[PDB]
Amino acid sequence: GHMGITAIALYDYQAAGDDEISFDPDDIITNIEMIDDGWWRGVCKGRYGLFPANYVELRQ
Repeated sequence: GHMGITAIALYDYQAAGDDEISFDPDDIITNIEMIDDGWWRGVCKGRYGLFPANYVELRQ
């Protein structure tokens, strides 16, 4: 519930900025906010930042 909008990573993403996050396939992204277009904001493994929307799959 307090995890908000959540998603499962499909592909490896390696952050390309300090404000970006990294994840591996099957990592979980939580507390997501579709702030801008194809760049969303959420938490993954203690890191809070931007990530590509087309790299993840929303849960439920």
